[PDB]
Amino acid sequence: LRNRVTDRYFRIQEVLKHARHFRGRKNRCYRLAVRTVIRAF
Amino acid sequence: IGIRLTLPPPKVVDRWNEKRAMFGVYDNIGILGNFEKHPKELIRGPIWLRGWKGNELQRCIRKRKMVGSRMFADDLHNLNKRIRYLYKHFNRHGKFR
Amino acid sequence: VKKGFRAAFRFQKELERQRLLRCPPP
Amino acid sequence: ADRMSKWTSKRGPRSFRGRKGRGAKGIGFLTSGWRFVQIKEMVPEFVVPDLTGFKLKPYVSYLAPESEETPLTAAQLFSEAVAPAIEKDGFEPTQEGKLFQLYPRNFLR
Amino acid sequence: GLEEFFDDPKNWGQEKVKSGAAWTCQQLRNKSNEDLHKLWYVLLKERNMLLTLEQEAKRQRLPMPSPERLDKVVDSMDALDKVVQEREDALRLLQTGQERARPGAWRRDIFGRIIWHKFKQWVIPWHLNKRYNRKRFFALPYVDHFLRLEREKRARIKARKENLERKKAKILLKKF
Amino acid sequence: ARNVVYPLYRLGGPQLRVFRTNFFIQLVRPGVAQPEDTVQFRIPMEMTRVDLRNYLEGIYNVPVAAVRTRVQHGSNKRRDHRNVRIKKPDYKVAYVQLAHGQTFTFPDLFP
Amino acid sequence: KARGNEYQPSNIKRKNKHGWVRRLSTPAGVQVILRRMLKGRKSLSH
Amino acid sequence: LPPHYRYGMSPPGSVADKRKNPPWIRRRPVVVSDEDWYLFCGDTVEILEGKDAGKQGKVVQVIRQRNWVVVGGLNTHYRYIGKTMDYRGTMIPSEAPLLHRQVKLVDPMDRKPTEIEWRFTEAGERVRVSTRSGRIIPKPETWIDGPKDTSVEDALERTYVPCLKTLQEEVMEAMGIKETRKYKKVYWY
RNA sequence: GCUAAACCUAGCCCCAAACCCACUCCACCUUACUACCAGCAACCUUAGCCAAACCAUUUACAUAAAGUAUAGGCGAUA
RNA sequence: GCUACCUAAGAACAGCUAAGAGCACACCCGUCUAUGUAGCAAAAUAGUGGGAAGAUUUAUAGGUAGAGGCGACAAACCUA
RNA sequence: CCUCCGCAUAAGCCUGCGUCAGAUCACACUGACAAUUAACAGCCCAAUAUCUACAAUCAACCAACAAGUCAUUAUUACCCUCACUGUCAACCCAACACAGGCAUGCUCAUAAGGAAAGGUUAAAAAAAGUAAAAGGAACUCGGCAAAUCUUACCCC
Ligand SMILES: [Mg+2]
Ligand SMILES: [Mg+2]
Ligand SMILES: [Mg+2]
Ligand SMILES: [Mg+2]
Ligand SMILES: [Mg+2]
Ligand SMILES: [Mg+2]
Ligand SMILES: [Mg+2]
Ligand SMILES: [Mg+2]
Ligand SMILES: [Mg+2]
Ligand SMILES: [Mg+2]
Ligand SMILES: [Mg+2]
Ligand SMILES: [Mg+2]
Ligand SMILES: [Mg+2]
Ligand SMILES: [Mg+2]
Ligand SMILES: [Mg+2]
Repeated sequence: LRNRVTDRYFRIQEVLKHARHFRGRKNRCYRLAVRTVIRAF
Repeated sequence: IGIRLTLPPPKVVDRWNEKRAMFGVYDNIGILGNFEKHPKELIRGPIWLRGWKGNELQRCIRKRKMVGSRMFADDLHNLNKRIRYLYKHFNRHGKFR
Repeated sequence: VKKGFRAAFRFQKELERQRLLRCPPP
Repeated sequence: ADRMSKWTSKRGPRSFRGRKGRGAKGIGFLTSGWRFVQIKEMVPEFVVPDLTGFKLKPYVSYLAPESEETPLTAAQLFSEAVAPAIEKDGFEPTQEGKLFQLYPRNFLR
Repeated sequence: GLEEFFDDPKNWGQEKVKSGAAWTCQQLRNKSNEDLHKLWYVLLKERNMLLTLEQEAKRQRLPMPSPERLDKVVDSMDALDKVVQEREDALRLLQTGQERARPGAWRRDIFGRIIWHKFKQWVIPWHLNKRYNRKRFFALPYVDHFLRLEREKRARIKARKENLERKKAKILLKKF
Repeated sequence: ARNVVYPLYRLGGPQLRVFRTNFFIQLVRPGVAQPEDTVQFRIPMEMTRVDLRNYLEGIYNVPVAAVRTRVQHGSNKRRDHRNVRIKKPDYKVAYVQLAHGQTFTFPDLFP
Repeated sequence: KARGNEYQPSNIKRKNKHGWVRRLSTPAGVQVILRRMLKGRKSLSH
Repeated sequence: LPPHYRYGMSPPGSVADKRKNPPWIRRRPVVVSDEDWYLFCGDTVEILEGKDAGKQGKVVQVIRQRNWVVVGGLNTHYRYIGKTMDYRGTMIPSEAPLLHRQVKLVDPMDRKPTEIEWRFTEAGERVRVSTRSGRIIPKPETWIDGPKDTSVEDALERTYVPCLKTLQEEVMEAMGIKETRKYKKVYWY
């Protein structure tokens, strides 16, 4: 793959660090973490 | 986890190569070699796009008439199929008509 | 392997940050 | 339904198993009652010599010297078909009347 | 008797038998066709001695007593079967002038390729044969496309192989 | 001999005579408590029953009387890391019966 | 009835249908072998 | 051996090789050339760089496939052999291999590490000679027969009188074998 | 802290240049991989999806002149 | 190689009663039921039943092929 | 205690519970070693002529129609002898160690071959049975199923 994204880790962790105090799978799974941290903001 | 643990070996690059330092030499051979040659007559590449920019469909048509007499058998067949596909795409699909 | 260098480097300044919050220096 | 297996004699039905056989180089023929006729002339008899009083053994000794090869070309062996061919100043025209013919190779090994 | 399938019983289970210096093909050239014929039947008597032993080494789960002399003898016969084959192929050129002791001819098969079709020694002429006239040695020009496609498949593999080594030589010159 | 071509004999040609025999045999221990007088070899695959009878009496001077042959299929179900089969080579087995009550039994190699 | 056992094997009928003599018999069948040596199959026939 | 095999210190057919190299490993290969190679087996050399530098030693095993020398008992490390049970086993200082051009061949009289060129002397022909001096460096380094050995006196008997008469026929002319019947001809196609 | 994670290098693509390839031995058109016995023989316009908003004629398979002259349910387009 | 039909040369059909007859096994089919429904099974099991000396069943090799084969038409069957 | 199987052959598969060792519902998997021997069965025939109206059925009476499964002679040619191949198994076709499919010969209850229950408790529901007072189709679309055996008539 020419031009495949290398820093995907730091786009996940800027979302996940606002979701660590949550419950369920929302504190880990990125699909579920975004839909709650958007509603958290 | 897509991120790697060890950072890669350092790419040592010699910016003063024989190729890097004398890149672009004998360009402007036309305007100040009193026009004996053209700068398009020094591009070393394939024989069909040697100083000709074109398109994708224009590249496949030009490849097919200049080289297609001496192409491999399936590579010609994947070239006829691609002109037939790009003809149906550029002329019949898209926005802006 | 992905082609980068900067993404791997910032992960090095993130792992060594975690070391000094997991086993802090005296 | 097995393709990559070798087709040996052990595989087909009764008519198939009896026909093929292994690399036998068979001897005779079959006559009228499934009666086999072994030809004595087509059986390979061995030409074995006698070995008593014979000086050579399967190995040589290491004290024998090292020597360089000489692939015996047809040119080299003509130079020992010269011992009557210098006095004139050995060949066979055909092999039809020979019993060990060279080019239509009559013999074995 | 059967005892010459076996070595001397003072060597049974000795795990080392001192037998070396295989027959190098130069030393067999000096001997006559009489003595090379008698030498063949001595290596036969001793190769058959060794093949019993290694089949009995495998049966009783033991290593061979001395495996290093089995390959001494098999290449000695191969040198012997090389030197004798030189002398026939020497004087088949003198008496006939023509190589390939088996006659053959370059015949194009069905699939358009040419092979060396060796000959098969029959009792009737080739125009009366039931089976040989059922065999077909010619082109039938639908093949001519599949000849070209394999001609490019051979050329492409060859083009790949030539281009690795130039990439491999460059990474060697990028290091030394 | 093997891996060679045989001369074809019509009706009144010469005897087919073999110099420098190509095929090599090996003598084995029987595995199933064979009779006395019966001695078991391993014929290579291209060799006839009478081609073994004349081979022992010719070279080894053994007065052989009855010969039986059978072909042993080598097992093919030996798989790799490539999951492709490996065939152990199938072979031919002699059962030579000696004349005159010569009474041979297989000796103990490796004492 | 039950419907899986549709290969009642035999070796006469296999080699008369998909044998090497049957493939080389018809000029259409010769192209089958050529498409298999081109791909590089291990078994070009039965 | 597999293609792209990795040439270890253990010999390529040992059990201790196949413990390390089963026929399915495809580890990445090593980089290495020029058969005119001055480091032969048994030469006395010295060790330029790394640990145990400057010392002299004989080479025991040379491996051309990875440009290696294994000098005698030197540049070693210590390993356990046997061990067989819950106890130690004894120790060996086991030599690590030494890559070529880290090792220079030493002078025979002057005892200094010198580069070597293969000059062709007239005396015959291609022998290793030093750089700083002359002094050609040589190549460093009872059987009594059993029953199945021939001799030296018989292996060069030169029995061959080279006649034109086809071994299968000369055996037949010399063993008293008579053949009335002639060979009827055959259509070879 | 288990599961696991990471790794460079196999190889490959694209061009240039240069026209490619066939007998160690034996075996292979019969049921190919089979040592061995008395009849036939190759050459025949691609079609169709598709585009025409259906479809029925029709619908592409060095540069420059030139998308010009022409062709076309004079239309899609060629 | 399943199945539809055909060809060649084969095979099978107890017992009892008196002939595309009757009862009835082997064998063939699959009426109605209950189980099964990612099952034992990509159509089976248990009973119950129809036929069972013939327009019967069946092993073997061959033949017909998709613009077609074949068919006691169900638009059936032609490797789920 | 079951035997609805079994033993051969044919077809098929091709070493797939033999020995030794080993890793690792329960100890046919892996490595090495071993075997299946021809006489039964395959693998057949020197030409060119020339012959073959009368079934089989216990083949006799009898009785058929659908008309039937088996034969040489003449002359010429001929005296080499017993090679090759199949032979194992718990097995094949169904993706499986699948209640299925699978030709024939003997055995027709077995001299072969096998094991319905991992252990317990003894709830419901469900299934496969067995027994039932009194009544006997009142059930239900219908006597379906079960149990007993039988009567008459329509439609096609
Ligand atoms: Mg349209
Ligand atoms: Mg429409
Ligand atoms: Mg009836
Ligand atoms: Mg009835
Ligand atoms: Mg019907
Ligand atoms: Mg209808
Ligand atoms: Mg209808
Ligand atoms: Mg058996
Ligand atoms: Mg199934
Ligand atoms: Mg029993
Ligand atoms: Mg229980
Ligand atoms: Mg009641
Ligand atoms: Mg009611
Ligand atoms: Mg009611
Ligand atoms: Mg009922």
